[PDB]
Amino acid sequence: MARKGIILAGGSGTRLYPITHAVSKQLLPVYDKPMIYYPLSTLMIAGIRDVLIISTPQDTPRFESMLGDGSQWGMNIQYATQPSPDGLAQAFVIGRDFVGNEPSALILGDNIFYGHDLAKQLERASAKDTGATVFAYHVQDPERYGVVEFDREFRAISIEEKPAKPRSSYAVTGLYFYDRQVCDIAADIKPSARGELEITDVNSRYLAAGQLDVELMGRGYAWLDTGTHDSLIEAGTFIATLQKRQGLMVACPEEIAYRRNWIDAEQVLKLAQPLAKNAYGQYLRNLLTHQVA
Amino acid sequence: ARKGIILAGGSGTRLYPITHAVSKQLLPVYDKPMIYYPLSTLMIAGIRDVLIISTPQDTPRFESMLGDGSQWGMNIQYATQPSPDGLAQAFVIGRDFVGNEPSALILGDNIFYGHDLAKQLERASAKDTGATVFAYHVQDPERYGVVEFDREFRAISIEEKPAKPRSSYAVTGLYFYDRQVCDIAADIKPSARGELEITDVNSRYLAAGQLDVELMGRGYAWLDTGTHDSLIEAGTFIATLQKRQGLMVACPEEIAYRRNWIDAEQVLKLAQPLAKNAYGQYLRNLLTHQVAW
Amino acid sequence: ARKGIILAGGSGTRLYPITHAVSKQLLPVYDKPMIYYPLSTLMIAGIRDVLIISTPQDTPRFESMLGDGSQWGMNIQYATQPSPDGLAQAFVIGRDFVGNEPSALILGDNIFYGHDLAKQLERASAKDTGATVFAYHVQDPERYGVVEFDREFRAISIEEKPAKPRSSYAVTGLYFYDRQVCDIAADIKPSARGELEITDVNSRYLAAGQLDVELMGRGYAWLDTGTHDSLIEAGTFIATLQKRQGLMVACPEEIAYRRNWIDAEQVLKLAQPLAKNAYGQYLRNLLTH
Amino acid sequence: ARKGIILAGGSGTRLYPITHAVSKQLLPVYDKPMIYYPLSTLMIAGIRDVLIISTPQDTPRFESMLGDGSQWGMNIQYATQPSPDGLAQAFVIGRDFVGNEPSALILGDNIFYGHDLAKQLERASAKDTGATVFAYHVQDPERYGVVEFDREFRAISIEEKPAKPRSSYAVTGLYFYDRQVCDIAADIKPSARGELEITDVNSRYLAAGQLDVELMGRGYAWLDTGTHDSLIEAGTFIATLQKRQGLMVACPEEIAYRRNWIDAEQVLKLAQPLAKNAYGQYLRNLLTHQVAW
Ligand SMILES: Cc1cn([C@H]2C[C@H](O)[C@@H](COP(=O)(O)OP(=O)(O)O[C@H]3O[C@@H](C)[C@H](O)[C@@H](O)[C@H]3O)O2)c(=O)[nH]c1=O
Ligand SMILES: Cc1cn([C@H]2C[C@H](O)[C@@H](COP(=O)(O)OP(=O)(O)O[C@H]3O[C@@H](C)[C@H](O)[C@@H](O)[C@H]3O)O2)c(=O)[nH]c1=O
Ligand SMILES: Cc1cn([C@H]2C[C@H](O)[C@@H](COP(=O)(O)OP(=O)(O)O[C@H]3O[C@@H](C)[C@H](O)[C@@H](O)[C@H]3O)O2)c(=O)[nH]c1=O
Ligand SMILES: Cc1cn([C@H]2C[C@H](O)[C@@H](COP(=O)(O)OP(=O)(O)O[C@H]3O[C@@H](C)[C@H](O)[C@@H](O)[C@H]3O)O2)c(=O)[nH]c1=O
Ligand SMILES: O=c1ccn([C@H]2C[C@H](O)[C@@H](COP(=O)(O)O)O2)c(=O)[nH]1
Ligand SMILES: O=c1ccn([C@H]2C[C@H](O)[C@@H](COP(=O)(O)O)O2)c(=O)[nH]1
Ligand SMILES: O=c1ccn([C@H]2C[C@H](O)[C@@H](COP(=O)(O)O)O2)c(=O)[nH]1
Ligand SMILES: O=c1ccn([C@H]2C[C@H](O)[C@@H](COP(=O)(O)O)O2)c(=O)[nH]1
Repeated sequence: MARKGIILAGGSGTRLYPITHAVSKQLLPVYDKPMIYYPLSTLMIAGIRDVLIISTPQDTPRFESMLGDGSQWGMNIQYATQPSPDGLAQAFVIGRDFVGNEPSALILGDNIFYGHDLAKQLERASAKDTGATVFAYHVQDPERYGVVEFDREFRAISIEEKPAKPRSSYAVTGLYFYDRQVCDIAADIKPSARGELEITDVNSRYLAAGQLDVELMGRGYAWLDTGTHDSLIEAGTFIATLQKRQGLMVACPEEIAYRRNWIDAEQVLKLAQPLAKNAYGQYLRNLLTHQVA
Repeated sequence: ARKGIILAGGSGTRLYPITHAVSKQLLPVYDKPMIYYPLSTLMIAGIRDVLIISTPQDTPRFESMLGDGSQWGMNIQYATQPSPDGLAQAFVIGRDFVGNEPSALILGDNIFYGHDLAKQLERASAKDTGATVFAYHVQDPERYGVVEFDREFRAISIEEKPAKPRSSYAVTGLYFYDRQVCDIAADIKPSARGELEITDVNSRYLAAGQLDVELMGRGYAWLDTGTHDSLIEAGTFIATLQKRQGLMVACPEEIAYRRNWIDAEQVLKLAQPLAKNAYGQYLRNLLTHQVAW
Repeated sequence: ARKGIILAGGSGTRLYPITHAVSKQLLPVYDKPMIYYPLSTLMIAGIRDVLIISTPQDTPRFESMLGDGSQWGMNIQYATQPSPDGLAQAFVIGRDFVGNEPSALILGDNIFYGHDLAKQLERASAKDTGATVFAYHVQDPERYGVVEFDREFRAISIEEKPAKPRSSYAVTGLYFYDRQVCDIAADIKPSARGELEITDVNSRYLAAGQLDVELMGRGYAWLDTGTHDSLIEAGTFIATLQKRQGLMVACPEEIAYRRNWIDAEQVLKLAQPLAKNAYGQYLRNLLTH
Repeated sequence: ARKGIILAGGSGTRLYPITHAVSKQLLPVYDKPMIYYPLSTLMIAGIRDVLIISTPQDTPRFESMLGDGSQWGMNIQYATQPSPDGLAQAFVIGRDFVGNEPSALILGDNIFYGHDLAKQLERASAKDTGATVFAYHVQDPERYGVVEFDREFRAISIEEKPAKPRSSYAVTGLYFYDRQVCDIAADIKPSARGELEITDVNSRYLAAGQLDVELMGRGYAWLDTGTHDSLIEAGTFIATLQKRQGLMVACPEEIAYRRNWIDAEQVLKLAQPLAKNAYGQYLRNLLTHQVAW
């Protein structure tokens, strides 16, 4: 099974003006790499090799100049455009031909996922052939998101988009795994009062059918988005603290692709050669000697 | 029941002058004293009997902060180390406290954080013979006890601050031992740097084929606080998670409550003197807010 | 011969539990205890006689940290405040220490930093009569004494914690007084919030036409540490400056040395027990840099 | 009528990959693009005519970010530098722009902050003959032009990146020049490193007795952003001030408004499309604010 991945990295509004005035939010740094490296690496760790990047028409060339066609990482990366940010579920209209008759995953281009055993959880979700998987995460401001209502046993009862009175602090994260039904469901839902095709309508539909796994993503994980200037810089210092302590890089696509044998040592060296003087290139070269289990 | 020791003794003048009057483990890591973090790690391991070892002058300062632990359904006792003459002294000083039980040692300035930590601590705690240490990939392994690995799994050596570290895996400040450790610690002699070495304890188990090295993956944060910079970074790391989640790292009242070591009545009694501040409100919210555990 | 007071007493439980065992003003701001900063501010103002007021339980810890100040060519004395009953109580407790000299009060948790701070402190210390306070634009002025200005920006009134602040300018925690202040502090009565208010002291000088309210511009950092967030933010702020410059903010040995209160031999005696750490190396570099 | 040049050209690949995507000087420093900071420094010195020099690839990106400056009552023009062949090249590329007027050069990645900065820039800006540079005590002076001082602490020479620095005082990335500078730059010859050195430009003024070297005290922040660490630290530095004060560092609308380059009506036209975000709110409060003398 070849699950097809979608990174939605389109228009993010003007909350961060003026740092997003010229530059797309998802090309801005989180410490030492562009933001979009993080959700890209999350898909790679889930085993996904076919990725569609959806951005605004104005910014697609900027993303393409950054990531290419993915062949440098043994991946296939393609591009499509979203003229206005008219809903997350619109990804499954724009990306319908890319998805084909395959399972898929959607991730937001500004969402950072980090924590121990993340790969096992993403691999279990990626491997299921029917139904859907989303993740629930305790946050300070749940009213910003789709919010999960849980019974005493943490069985999911409902999902509401931006409720006035959140039923819990558990938000639906910006990562979704779907079987082959999702594109047709996306054709059946209707734009909401805020004028958007709602991923929450997709998700509540799977929940009503008894086909939604709502997985708790515990407090040991970091699920960060970067909605304010404070939380953007906080995500950067968070990554820096881990990397400097460990001598390991978070979300290095060459590392992940090499460890999964999507690229070999020769290809790692070819990527490192123009970067030999800087820290990223030296990190790539050090992959060929290093031992990590 | 496994008995825990927090070694919170003298740290020298490395951090002068912030440690001139006050012990390091009473200093803040963001919003709570440092020692709350290793204490909470022992509690997460299921350990309820804890010995605090500090300098004689600082014992009252720690006792005023933690008491006898009965407020958290624990038993906390105190012993002294006049001079920081080696980690293995925890099992000489703590010999009567350990008695004939299994034990664990944790450093008072070590912060462990990450998803599923409890499962790993419980697995180590469940061993009935041998010892368990945790290996963590760091930038500068020569600062620590270093694990050497063969091509496969096994750890084949541990070396204290080697000139040529045989790997990047540092032995963390958390150790689990069977009933042999107190006699082993009485049998070894101080090293060339004049200290009773936990590495020499661990090498005794290794030579007997009784040392398990549990890998602590890059998804975990293992932070210590050896410099002014790393001390303040540990604070900003905690702050990023807590501001994101609305959850507290290392709240002993929370952990004891969720484990049913204390009930809702006791939580309320602890919240009563703090009613106005954020910590008291956090304690109150434990009884009303739904949090998965 | 102005005499200084550092008010480093009970700060309540807002920062609980980091202040449960240890007093706020002994906690680190990056690489040194908080109280080093306001102490160094007094030193930069030229003040060599300092009274530290803390709770009864914490004076030994402050005394262990600073001693009698003779190591820096200063005189540091200690007094206690049983309950935190108002900033103006500093001049009741410290009345005998002040004597009939001019004085200055600074809060033990206030950090002042910026270019030409010394010149501004020297002008205030040089006033013969009256008082000087500093006004600083802040995000949350309602937490403080707030300055009301007339149309031409003269200070005309001050109110403690106003419901609707009349400006964004707070009175900082640094105050200069002539010989009137101790008798003024004995005359005021506790306010509705039950405290002897420094705003009442300052209002009396202002009502008499004897208060200079000096604007402290946005180029200065005036930091207190009222939240866990602002405590750590002050630390990263100091760290960025020090790591960039290779210079230390608020090193008392440095300040006493550059002011010739101690000589090169005294610096070396202070550095010798600190030889292994970075602070001792900084002291040694004072003689070479 | 002094004319300003912001040198914001090729920065190399030390910051790869965050500069693969975006030009360095468009990267965020907390809540605004890096280039806002040096732009505002020129504005505080009273300079209204600014030349931005960048790479050919990056000039369009700066243009979309800043326009022609008429929105701030300024005149902003653009020129290109195909190769980063030396700071002194700004006065070759920008020779026509300067004409026969005095000028100033600032680095596009340099942040200046501190009390009375305006008074010092105004003094430098008014000097009819000669040039003015700034000396600043730094940890690592060998990275820069280093000032040599005599016993009387008067400047004797400037060495570019000496192996053995004669002081800790570096020349900051801000320079004021008379009408000699454009001819002097065409006169100089490339150094052992194929670059036209501003240090050589400055030496000519010094040898002629026409260089003022002003000490910039430890109360000022002079920051550059040469590493991932120093880039993010510059952001946290700004954030601490702004959150404490409720004032923004380097808001060009604010500086231009207070200098009467634009009027209240113009500020409102700028705020209107930004009404929902924090920056627009800040512009609106300028018309109601009490912040003056
Ligand atoms: C709506 C939308 C957003 N985006 C981008 C902008 C942001 O970087 C990112 C999210 O934008 P928002 O306005 O916050 O989307 P949003 O308001 O729909 O937030 C979503 O957040 C998820 C985490 C929850 O699971 C959802 O239930 C929902 O709450 O996606 C697009 O590119 N296209 C779009 O159509
Ligand atoms: C030596 C010692 C330290 N300490 C405190 C001081 C610090 O807070 C903390 C660590 O002190 P150090 O000098 O760094 O110890 P250390 O130099 O012995 O380091 C140890 O570090 C562990 C992480 C490794 O697993 C060990 O193998 C070893 O490297 O423990 C005591 O309380 N008592 C002592 O006897
Ligand atoms: C009241 C009081 C405080 N303190 C300490 C506690 C804090 O560290 C510090 C300030 O305490 P607070 O309760 O915040 O004080 P406060 O509530 O009086 O705040 C003061 O702040 C100044 C900056 C203003 O200029 C004053 O006008 C006033 O607003 O002083 C004492 O040591 N003793 C006391 O009696
Ligand atoms: C050389 C050069 C740099 N730049 C950019 C790249 C950086 O963002 C910035 C500085 O470039 P560097 O390689 O560091 O140049 P540099 O090595 O000349 O550093 C300079 O630093 C100044 C602060 C000192 O006053 C000078 O004396 C000098 O030391 O300017 C250009 O745009 N064009 C150029 O030709
Ligand atoms: O009340 C609690 C529960 C957990 N943890 C810490 C222990 C581990 O570091 C991590 C557990 O994360 P999960 O296993 O819930 O994802 O959080 C706390 O500090 N307090
Ligand atoms: O090359 C890699 C491997 C893992 N991770 C991330 C994915 C998860 O967030 C975490 C995995 O940690 P462990 O499960 O190995 O502890 O690190 C990377 O960024 N790059
Ligand atoms: O030894 C010293 C000298 C100065 N400063 C502080 C006081 C002011 O905040 C600032 C003075 O800056 P300048 O006036 O020297 O630029 O530095 C110190 O902390 N220690
Ligand atoms: O609108 C303004 C005014 C000043 N400053 C900066 C320039 C100096 O770095 C400092 C001036 O502080 P004072 O000179 O007002 O103290 O603030 C700005 O960024 N924007």
